[PDB]
Amino acid sequence: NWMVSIMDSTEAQLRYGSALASAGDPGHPNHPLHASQNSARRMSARGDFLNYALSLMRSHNDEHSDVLPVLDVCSLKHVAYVFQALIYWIKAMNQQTTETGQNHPFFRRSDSMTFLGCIPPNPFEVPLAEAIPLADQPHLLQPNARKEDLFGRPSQGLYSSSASSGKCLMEVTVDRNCLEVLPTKMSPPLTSFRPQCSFMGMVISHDMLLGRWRLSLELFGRVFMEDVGAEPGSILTELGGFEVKESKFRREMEKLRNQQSRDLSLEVDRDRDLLIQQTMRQLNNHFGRRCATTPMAVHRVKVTFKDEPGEGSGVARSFYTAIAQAFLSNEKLPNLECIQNDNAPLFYQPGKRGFYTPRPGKNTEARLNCFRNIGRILGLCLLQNELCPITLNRHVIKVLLGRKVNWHDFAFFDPVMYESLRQLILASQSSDADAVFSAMDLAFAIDLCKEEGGGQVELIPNGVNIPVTPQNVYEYVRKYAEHRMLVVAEQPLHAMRKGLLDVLPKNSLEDLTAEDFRLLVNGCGEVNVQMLISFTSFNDESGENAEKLLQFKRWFWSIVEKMSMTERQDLVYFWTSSPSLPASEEGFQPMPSITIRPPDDQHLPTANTCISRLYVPLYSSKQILKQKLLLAIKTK
Amino acid sequence: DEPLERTTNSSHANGAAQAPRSMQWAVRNNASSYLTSASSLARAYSIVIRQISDLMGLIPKYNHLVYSQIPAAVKLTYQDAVNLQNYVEEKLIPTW
Amino acid sequence: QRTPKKLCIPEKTEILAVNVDSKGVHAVLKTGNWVRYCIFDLATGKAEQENNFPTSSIAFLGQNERNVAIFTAGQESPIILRDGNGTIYPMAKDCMGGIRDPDWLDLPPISSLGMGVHSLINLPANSTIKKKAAVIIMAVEKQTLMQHILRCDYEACRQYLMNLEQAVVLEQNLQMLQTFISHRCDGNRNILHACVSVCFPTSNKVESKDRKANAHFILKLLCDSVVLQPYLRELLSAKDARGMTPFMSAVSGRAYPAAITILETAQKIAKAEISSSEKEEDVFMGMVCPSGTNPDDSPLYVLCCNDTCSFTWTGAEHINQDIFECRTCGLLESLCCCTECARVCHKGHDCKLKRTSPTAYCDCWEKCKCKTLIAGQKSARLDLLYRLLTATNLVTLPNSRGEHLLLFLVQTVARQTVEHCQYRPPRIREDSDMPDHDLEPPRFAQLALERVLQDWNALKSMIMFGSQENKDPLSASSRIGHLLPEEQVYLNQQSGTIRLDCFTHCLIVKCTADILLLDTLLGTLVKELQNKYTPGRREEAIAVTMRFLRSVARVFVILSVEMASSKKKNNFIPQPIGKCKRVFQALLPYAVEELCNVAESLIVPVRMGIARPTAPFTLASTSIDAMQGSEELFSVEPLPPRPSS
Ligand SMILES: [Zn+2]
Ligand SMILES: [Zn+2]
Ligand SMILES: [Zn+2]
Repeated sequence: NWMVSIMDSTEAQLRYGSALASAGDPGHPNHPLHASQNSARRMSARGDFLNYALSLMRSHNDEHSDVLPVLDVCSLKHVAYVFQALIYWIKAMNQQTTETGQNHPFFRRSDSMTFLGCIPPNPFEVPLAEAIPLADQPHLLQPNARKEDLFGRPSQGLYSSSASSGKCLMEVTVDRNCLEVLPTKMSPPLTSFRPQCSFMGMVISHDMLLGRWRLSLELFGRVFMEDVGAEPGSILTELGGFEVKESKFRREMEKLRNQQSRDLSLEVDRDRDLLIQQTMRQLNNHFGRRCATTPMAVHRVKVTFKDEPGEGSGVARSFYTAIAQAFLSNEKLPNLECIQNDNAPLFYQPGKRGFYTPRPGKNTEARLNCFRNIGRILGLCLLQNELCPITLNRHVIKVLLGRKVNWHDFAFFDPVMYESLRQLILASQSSDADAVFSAMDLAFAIDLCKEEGGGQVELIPNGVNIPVTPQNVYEYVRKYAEHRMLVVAEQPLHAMRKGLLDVLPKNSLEDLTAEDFRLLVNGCGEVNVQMLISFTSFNDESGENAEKLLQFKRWFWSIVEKMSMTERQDLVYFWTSSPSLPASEEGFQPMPSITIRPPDDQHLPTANTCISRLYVPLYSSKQILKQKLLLAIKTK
Repeated sequence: DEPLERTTNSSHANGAAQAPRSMQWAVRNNASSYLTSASSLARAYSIVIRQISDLMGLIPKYNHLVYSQIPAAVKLTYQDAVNLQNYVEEKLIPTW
Repeated sequence: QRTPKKLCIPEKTEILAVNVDSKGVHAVLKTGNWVRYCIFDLATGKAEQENNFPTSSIAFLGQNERNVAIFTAGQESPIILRDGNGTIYPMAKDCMGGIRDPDWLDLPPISSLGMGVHSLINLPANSTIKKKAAVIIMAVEKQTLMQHILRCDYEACRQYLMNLEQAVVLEQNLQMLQTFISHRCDGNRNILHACVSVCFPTSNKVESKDRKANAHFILKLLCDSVVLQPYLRELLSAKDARGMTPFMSAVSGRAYPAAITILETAQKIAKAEISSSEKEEDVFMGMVCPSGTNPDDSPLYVLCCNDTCSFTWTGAEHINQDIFECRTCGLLESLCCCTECARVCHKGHDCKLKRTSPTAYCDCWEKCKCKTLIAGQKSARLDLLYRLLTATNLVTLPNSRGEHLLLFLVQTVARQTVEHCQYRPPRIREDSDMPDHDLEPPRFAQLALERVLQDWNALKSMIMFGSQENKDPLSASSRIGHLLPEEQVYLNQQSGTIRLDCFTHCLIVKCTADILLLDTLLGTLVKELQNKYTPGRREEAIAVTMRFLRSVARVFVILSVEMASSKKKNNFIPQPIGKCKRVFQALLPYAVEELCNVAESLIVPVRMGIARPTAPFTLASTSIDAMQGSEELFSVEPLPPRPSS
């Protein structure tokens, strides 16, 4: 009863804050989403206590409109421990206890997007801009990004509608005494025990409890993770965000990379064709033996060039960037007939720019080996903890991970066709569906573009003559989606999966989703100034004046912030030999640093990517500094 | 006049800055101790209880003290007083 | 430029009148219901300067859309603008660079406006006199009764009305009667507007007093005229350029007897009117405060905020008072207007409050025309307040800042108690245009608050402000219909008490001068609690009393927490906590229950172990320090809604 009261009250406060945030002015100082509420960047003690007392008095009789509740969730760690213990008990006893058409598994949301204990939004009524915001804005993916704003706001089947119990009714009320009287008021062989988890006079499942207190659990996981999340069977770790999964994956990669005897030691150059040829040859040579054992691993991967001295990790990052950008260029590939001793570009953009899917061709063994090699280099980037910028579509990485592609991946594939099919099915629900279907005269065959292979392919045998009818549209749509998800690119996706698994075990590959894989491989989608601020150390070797070096960093960050996308990518390339920053601090083997050399009028700043450090002179003149930095980052 | 921070390795105590931007209002971090807040809330409760006690003490002489002197007073009967005392006792049972 | 070239105009915009001068090409443009004034430079070829009319667009458009015209000589001459009704719209530039709030010239519509540039010659020895001038010739229409009213001739109006009724008996003057009803003057003003305009006060106590008496007689004659009975309904419902019916103009112009006359005439007309899908209230409020008017033009709010200028009692000597700066009129950098001038003189201008306020005086007279210098009639003002309280439901509506009339009155009284203690009476111990400054500071706020607190509807609306029914525009929970239903449930569960907390704080701890206001509120609450004949009144009174007692309990708890119970001098109570105790004693059976609930709310976290950590604080040893902190906590505003969508 104690825990239910506290958790319901705190959920009611967080939910009220979220609703008020959504209904308030972001510019007002009292808004939740204001800088003054950062709690780290920046009243009197008497004022704080008076606010707390007034909030307590107001929330007791539902009179808290237009003011945020005053609560400190960081002071509720004991409540978190009690909740974890009770949830462990509930889950343990529950585990001890334990078709087609409209309701098809392909149209149901998977664990990647769904919320535990909450009914997902219907895939048809809500448009794409609200159901799946990530498809409309692909830049929202950040290391600290809420699942709500990525995959829509879930709803819960609660409140008094067909409900006369405390758990069946949502929290709503904000105080701690009404939400304390609510839980009170509601109140053979030995191998067939079959407990029931009665407790609160009803069968209790941990899913509905997790959905009931979703915001509280998210905040607990974000705040209490060094102590509460370290407990056995912790549900904060089980429902952890990107941070826990990425830390676990990086530590597992460190474990898997520190027991091998022989490194990789490739041999590639900086040109276009010979780079690919030597890369394929070396990758084939390294992964070759009679009856190969469980997937072999490389302790280190070093890149050596010809007529270009250089050693370290910066050369490896440059190789990753170059090979990725080469494989993502829309031009005919050089022939690979030397592998054993048709030429469409590998990847194209079906939907939004920047995301690619495999382009099928003649299914030659050379192309399949090339796809296996690109899977291998993706796995190498995973293992070496190096960012290899190749942004694949969500369904491609989903099928690489071995998950099941659902209909909501069509949103990431191509939003326009997603909207068209959604409108088509919404009209199909109406009575005039037959007239529209006969007017457009669909059939179980799709006019695939030359990118997909051209021509026309039949969805099901003897289906060209069979039209698409409202009584059988759903299958059509599914087949439609299927024929643009797995049918056309079965061989390339299988080759990429084989290549990726050739270097990473299946066990570690589990417990990963599309977004986390994208953030670990491709890094952050766009280079952010605050991300650089988070990890950048300044050291000075001049020592001419405190104010000069204090203002030089401010000027540097100001001029960097005013740049655009392409020059920011060029700057990060000239700095760390990789266009995309790592998602978190872990991933930068050296900490990025900037060294302020003694001031000089004409000396363009340098950079060593072996330790990823910039050396910039103390430019007194700002415009000269800008010109020198721009000309330095122009070169590739 | 109020600048930001551009550095690294600034981690003293901490454990609360990891909260999402949407919920930073629900998170903090001269003393900021639990016992001070408990004592202050108990003091406020004591003030309210003293006021309740004074009002209940004015009931037997309500007509002489409150009704005649104050221009606007609420008529009070015996059954109202006994129900009032029962209500106050029932409300104070848990803290008792 | 041998070839004509285009002038860029916005799409779907109609041109009403264009004329060309040296400065460029002037035009008036209309899109939808938005009339503007644009000047294009030939070199730029686009809209160099566009301005919005301070008056309403509908009034400018008028009855006929083809009368709009612009007159300028072409080389060096001002612009004369002529609106839809045919009259002349004054033009002026403020300090920011827009069209000033026009000062109406009372000129009848002009049929023809000739204008020419004439060079003056034969100047003796080339004196300083200017060499050229514009000659303006005007043909002004002969509106008989409009000019009769504006000249304040009782006999002329009486004779005209007698002739009109004789003609109506002859049944031969329907068209001319309809035309006369359609007569207008500057500002889209009908005959009743003219009567109200001439009824305005000019100075504190053809003679001016005789002119005012004749104006009142003319207004009464127009009201009780037999012929104009079917036409008074439209005249009283007609809105001038500022969106004001004749009653609203009377209230704003401090012609309170005229306002009372118009109000009783409106009630008479509403009673005697057909019920053809029209209610009494819908036909009376149409001519008292028509729907769509901004809350700051509500007759009751204007009546309460009319007051008198602070300069009228402070004189020219500095006084510590709240000071407002206006961007439009130019009251900047040591040019300051009082809080009374910010509500009337600068109602609409970019006027804000100076947070760093040194001792200062109001100089609104030296920067703009001040309508707060002359005070009207006190008895008529109070009578109009009584009638508007007992006849309409205006007191329920808030103003543009989202505060109820009671809250505004309480804050006004609290500010005035502090400010008026600086009043220096006329001690008996070169500037001629300086405003008269030998009148007492206004005393209407206290009387208005006492009278409104006696009203049950007003007090019910104020105490129930922020509840399910009553909602203010400046609250995030006002419009929530565009949100998800899950969020709407959370926003609809809670109720609003910020306004009520401000009301209680400013009535108990700020209105320290007087105690009869709280007694009045308690008397009304008790009267409604013990009311039995009216069905459902007891339950509503109980709910209102409970809400008010919860607010009082919150204020009392905060004040007591701030203070420290010093045994010295055995004061045992500050003045505000004494007021809270008086409220609790007066409403004992419910006050004790609400105190029980408040105590439980305060103690539950302590005995459940969930108290939020807080730093230690010292306790105030004086009431002047306890007032602060509480002032910051209570005198706060709700979170405003998200602009647009
Ligand atoms: Zn003034
Ligand atoms: Zn102004
Ligand atoms: Zn003024």
